[PDB]
Formats: sequence, structure tokens, C-alpha cells
Amino acid sequence: TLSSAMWFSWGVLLNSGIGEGAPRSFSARILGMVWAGFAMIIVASYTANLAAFLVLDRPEERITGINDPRLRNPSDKFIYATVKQSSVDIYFR
Amino acid sequence: PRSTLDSFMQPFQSTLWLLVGLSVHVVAVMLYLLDRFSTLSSAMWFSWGVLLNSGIGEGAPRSFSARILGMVWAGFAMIIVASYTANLAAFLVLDRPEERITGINDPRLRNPSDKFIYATVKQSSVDIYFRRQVELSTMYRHMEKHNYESAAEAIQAVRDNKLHAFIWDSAVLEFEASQK
Amino acid sequence: KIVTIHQEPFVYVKPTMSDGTCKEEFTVNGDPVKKVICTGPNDTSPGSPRHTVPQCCYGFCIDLLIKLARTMQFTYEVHLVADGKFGTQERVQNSNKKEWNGMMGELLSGQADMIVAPLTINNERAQYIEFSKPFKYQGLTILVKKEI
Amino acid sequence: NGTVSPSAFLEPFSACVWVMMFVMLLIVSAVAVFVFEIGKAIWLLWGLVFNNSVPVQNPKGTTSKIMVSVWAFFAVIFLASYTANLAAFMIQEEYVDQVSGLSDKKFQRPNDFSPPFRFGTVPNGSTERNIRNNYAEMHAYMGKFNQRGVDDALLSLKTGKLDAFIYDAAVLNYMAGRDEGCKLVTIGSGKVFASTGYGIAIQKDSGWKRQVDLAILQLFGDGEMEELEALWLTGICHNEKNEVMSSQLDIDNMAGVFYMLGAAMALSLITFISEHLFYKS
Amino acid sequence: CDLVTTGELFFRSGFGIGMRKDSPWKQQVSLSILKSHENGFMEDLDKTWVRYQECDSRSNAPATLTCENMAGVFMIVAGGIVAGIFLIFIEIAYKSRA
Ligand SMILES: *[C@@H]1O[C@H](CO)[C@@H](O[C@@H]2O[C@H](CO)[C@@H](O)[C@H](O)[C@H]2NC(C)=O)[C@H](O)[C@H]1NC(C)=O
Repeated sequence: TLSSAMWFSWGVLLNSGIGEGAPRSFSARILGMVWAGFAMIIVASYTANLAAFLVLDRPEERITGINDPRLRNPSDKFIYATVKQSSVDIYFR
Repeated sequence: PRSTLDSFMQPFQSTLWLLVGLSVHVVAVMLYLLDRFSTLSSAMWFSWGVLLNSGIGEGAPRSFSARILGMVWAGFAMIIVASYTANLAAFLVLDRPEERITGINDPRLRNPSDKFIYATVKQSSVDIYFRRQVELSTMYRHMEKHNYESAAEAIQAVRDNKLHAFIWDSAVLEFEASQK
Repeated sequence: KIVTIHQEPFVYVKPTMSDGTCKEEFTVNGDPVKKVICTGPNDTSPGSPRHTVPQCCYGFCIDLLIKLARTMQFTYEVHLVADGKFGTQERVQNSNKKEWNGMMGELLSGQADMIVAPLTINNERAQYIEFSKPFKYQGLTILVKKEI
Repeated sequence: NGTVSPSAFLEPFSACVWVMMFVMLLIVSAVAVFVFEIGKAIWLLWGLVFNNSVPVQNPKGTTSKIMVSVWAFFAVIFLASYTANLAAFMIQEEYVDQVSGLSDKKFQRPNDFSPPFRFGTVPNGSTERNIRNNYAEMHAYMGKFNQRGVDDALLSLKTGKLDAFIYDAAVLNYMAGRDEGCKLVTIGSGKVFASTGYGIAIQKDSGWKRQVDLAILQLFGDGEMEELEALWLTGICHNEKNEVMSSQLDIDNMAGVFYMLGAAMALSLITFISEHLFYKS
Repeated sequence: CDLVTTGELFFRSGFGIGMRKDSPWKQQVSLSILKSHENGFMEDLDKTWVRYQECDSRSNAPATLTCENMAGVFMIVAGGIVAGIFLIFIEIAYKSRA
């Protein structure tokens, strides 16, 4: 229960069932109890992490359409245009 | 709000439960069959706790192919756990649909219906803004009816659901709903 | 006489294989693709030799033409516009009398009977050219690179 | 409710990753005898494949059990993989049930399915007057489902007295906008049979045609039509890019995955009597 | 796949056969084009051209996964297994001569 201990908590965080034995001291067994609790907390941590790993994609692509403020005030930043001599342009004239 | 709790019931349908339990004992009987063809009650014990994943821990299936049967079984158990997970995803994110009230351009307000009732104070400076314009002319035409004397009364009225909506100046109302 | 312009969704312009020959290919739906010869220059650049060869063409609009054919049976020849554009109004560099260029132009001048094209339907052209019911419904849009 | 998520979205979280799970799993099986100096490996790392099940004792090998720690990190990581799979259930709603097409099959043969299916339109439908040319049997069978008035028809759909309804895209769009709650929508993106439109026809053989033509032409000239739909066609509902959601965790499809389980157990019976037959010689 | 349609849709518009001034051909043509839209001829035209979808839809996607991550994790796993053979022999010697 010396090296086998660190064995026990290491595998505990692994939750893989090494399974040698347990802490004898009741209060200390409560220490490891809270420990394994925090391990579950680390698992859940990986869960919420995964939530970040999936939902909530990046921000807007702009291009909201003809009312886009972007297009409303031309900037050297973005360039939006059409065909030379476009019926489209004829609508724009 | 209409979203909360429902506990062990929420994250499934009764039929699914019938599948889990009934088919669970079924595949258990299949395991016992794999035992007696070529650990009897202890088997159904083993798969039952397997779906429980609680570590009953008596023993294991001897037949290698059958042990693969239970292998896929426990796999489907993990699948049931994940099932509870996605279930929980439904139990949290993706709330109900829109509350309408998108503002003065709400199509709802654009075409008055006996359905929703939105109005303001009788003789309201608000109304004074609504008086001379081309656009609301329909609206102002529709809004004489249910207008009230004191906005507080309106608060009471929608608060009794006798109103769909009320028109006033914002800050006051921010204070109001901020209160209730 | 029918005229058009190379346009991605509809007109497809490739040379003949040897001469006047268009490689016969099927569809993903297995259809025996109908195609026909088409005349227009391969230049697209301004200020370059305008000499014209019939290359091959196929496409949506082309199909619609054939539909006219089995509907109204008559001979037809198909060509593109002198330029690489549709058209706009304008005047001469001097004296400014109202003029036109483009498919509209060859039409008003009379260089062709028919314009087959994703034709914008405006107010102005109808003050000159006749219209049909629409054979498609399109509208304006904008395009940009997808998000990395 | 839905939607069409038969537990294989987890495979979208993995796909060939599973193949790697088999192969590399066998690699670990080789690691058992490797760090040792059979099926024990299977029940062991496959034990890691999820929460422990097989009671089988861990290998006493120190370095061996260290490898067990390797497949342990692999395991918890995999549980995470399924976490993000459930995430794939969070978003990713097809929101597609009966949507097929005007000429499509599911509506082609009414008697085909088991539960009675019914759809149709109002009499004298211009749209319907096309539908007769669309297919004859359609008008024939839908004759019994004809209905008088649009509103009570809608109320019969919400109530369920009818499955779906046939009409022009007009009231589909506008009516689609206005409802107490947001529920109904047309099938698909708005793919419309009989491409057509509203206009104003007049006394035939006039000249006023070209005039009014140029007129509403100019109406798109100012683009005032924008203002026009703005005062009318503007919807509250839809914006179907959002996939909405469901609840109750009601899955017949995932139960289908359970059927994949049971059927796999049948395969286990096959190979079971097979290996039983291998016991002769 | 590189590009995406704009957000809204505006300037309601359409396509019809270009023909000059006044010639009887107008009526015949358009009448015929209704004579198509009456049936799936046009939709058939999609099937001939528009229908074929070379890439997925506009999306932005909910999600999807391919073997990249799992390649890294499983990578540290297997390289750790070989590491377990190396250190396995090492500690095997240590305890053997201990
Ligand atoms: C659709 O049109 C038909 C006729 O084309 C209408 O049929 C009439 O219906 C009324 C009452 O339903 C009868 O009194 C007449 O005798 C019918 N006439 C014929 C010629 O059938 C029918 O009513 C129309 N649809 C609706 C909803 O009114």
C-alpha cells in the first residue's frame, strides 16, 4: 500500500480498474473519496470541453445582403462589384 | 418556461424502456442458451448489471463467441449511456421558439388581428407621434379601441393576460418588468 | 437567327474535335445529350482578331431552343455576340444619338431573330423588345469565399 | 418529432476511427503477450472500450498494466468522442419527414403504405387543373379528400384530419408566416411544381398590355416591391436554416441500433453452432 | 465548395426569349413555355443540369468527424505501447537483477 497507493490513485484518475486494494484509514479514505470526486469532475471537464469541440461555430460571414452596412459604405477593405455593362448595373443606374 | 425536470422519464419514451429491460432479459436468456448448448441465473445477473455498469462482478461468459455476443451487448450499453447523454442535450440547449415582439416592424403588429391586442394610453404623447404619419394610419385607425387611461392599468391588464401588448416609453417599462 | 453569349450555367463552348464534330457523351442520368454547332470568336479579349469559327455548344437554354423546334418547326442558325457582354445603352462619341450594342444591338440592327439567354427583364428593353412569360425565376445575390 | 438519427451519427464522429479501433486493438492484444514475458486481452482492453464490465482480473504485469493505462487514456478519450457525438445530436436536425416531391414515389401510390395516407386540394384548382395533367390517378384518389375553404383545411392539418395539402406556393408562404405557433411549412426548401406566377391579365386583344407591362416593370424599377412584401409577405416563422430541436428523447431509430445489436447476437448464434460443429474434429 | 450564396434574395426577376419589337412569334413561344411548365419538363431541365449537386449545401455544418484527432490520441497510445516494450525490458532487467 506504499507504491500500490499512488498506483491506486493514478488508476483512479484513469478509472481503468487497476484494482489492487484500498486506503485503510477511514478519514484518508474520505480524502481519496473527494479525490475520485474531483476525478469525475475532470471527466465532466472533458465533456464540456467536447461541447466546445462541437457546438458554437465561428462568427458571422457578413454578406447579410443588400442592406449590409459593409456594402453601404465602400471601403478599400472589401471589394464588391459586377460585370462591366451588366443589366444588373442597369438596375443600379 | 415549460422546460425542467421530468427526471428519469424525460430522457426516453416508454417503448424504449420496454426495449431496454425486456430485450435485456432476452439477450440474457440468449447468453444462458450459449451456456447450456455446449453461470445460469448469475448470467442474466451479469448482463443486467452490465447495462447497469455497476460492477456486480460475479464472473464472465466462458464461450468465446458468446463472450463476443456480450461484448457487442456492452457496446450497445455504452450506446444507451450516450443515448442518455444526447437526451440530456435535449434536456438543456435549444429552448422553445420565438416570442415574436420583434419590434415596430413585426408583421404581427403590421396587420391588426383580433388575435393580438397592442395599444397605448388614451391621449398618449406616444399616440401623438402615431397621429401624423402615413404608415401607421392603419394602426392608429386600429388603436383607438382598447387604449387605457393609466399605463399602470395596462401593466395590470396584460399582467392578467387581458392585453397582448402595450406601447409606452422604454425606460419606465424596463423599470416595470425589472420589478416583476 | 439566334444569338447568345458564353455563360456558365447555360452556354458551354468547346471546339469541334476534328471538324464540326462534337464528342457524343451521356449524362449522369444517362441521357443522350443533344448538342449543336455554334458560331462565335474565341477571343474574349478586347482589341484582338475577331475571326469566327463554329465551335460546339450545348446547354440548358440550347435544350429550350430544341423544345421550340419540336414545337415550332423551322430552320435556325446560332451565334454569339460580337463582344463578351450582354449590352447597355449609350450614344456615339459625337452628336449623341441614342444607340445600343450587344445582343440587344444585333437584334435592333436585325443581325438576328432570336436572343436565347438568361435575359434580365427590365423596364427599358421592353420599350423596345417583346417579352414572353418567364422561363425561370432568378434574382440578385452576392458571392464570397467560404469561411476557412 | 425526430429526427432520423440512428446512432450512426456517432459513426460520423468516428467512421474509420472504429476500423483503427479494431486494428490497433489487436495491436494491444499483441502488446499483452509482448509485455507479458489470449482472450484475456479481449476482455481487458475491450473492457476499456467502455465502463468496466468483464470481472476478469487485471494482468499482474507492471509494464503490462501501464499499457492498460495507455488504453485507459484511449478509453476516456473515446468516451469524449461519444460526448461530441451526442453533441452531433444537439445540432444536426434534418427536419425532414414526408418531403419528397410533386412527382415523387412516396405520394405516387396511395394504397402502397400501411396507414391510410391522404392529401389533396380544393376543387377547381388552377394548380389542380394542372395536377390532372400531372397524373390522373392522383386527381382520382384525391377526389375523396377535396375540401371547401383554405382555413378549415389548415385546421384539419393541425388537428390531423389530413396529412398534407396541395396548393400554390402563395398561401403556403404567407399562411406559413402567420400562425399562432410556428408549426407548418411546405415540404422541402420551397421546390415548386408548375413554375408560374401571379400577374394581372386584362381584356384580350388590347394595347394596354405593353403599357401596364412597362408599368410593373418600373415597379421593380423602384424596387418598391420590396416595400410591398415588407407590408405583407414578411414572415415571423421559418428561417429554416435553424434546425429547431426535439425532446422526450424518443428514438425508434436508435432502437434500430438495438436491432443491430440483437441481430449481431443472432450472428453470434450462427458462429456459435458453427464452432460447436468445430468440436467434432 | 469554395463559395456560398448571399444571405437574402432580392430584385425579383426572370428569363424569357429575346425577340424584337412586334412579331407574332411572342405568343406562340411563351404559350409553349407554359406548355412546358404545365409539366415537369423544366424540373427535368434541372435533372439535366441544375440538379447535379457537386458539393454539399450551404451548411456551415453542425458537425462531422474524420480520423485526425483519433490519429493523434491513438498515436500516443501505440507509440506508448512500444515505449512500454522498451521500458518493459528495462524494468524487467532492473527487477531481474534487483
Ligand atoms: C367548383 O366548381 C364546380 C363547378 O365547376 C362547382 O360545382 C357546383 O357546386 C354547387 C355547390 O357545391 C352546386 O350547387 C352546383 O350545381 C355545382 N355545379 C356544377 C357544374 O358542378 C363547385 O361548387 C366549385 N367548388 C366550390 C367549393 O364551390
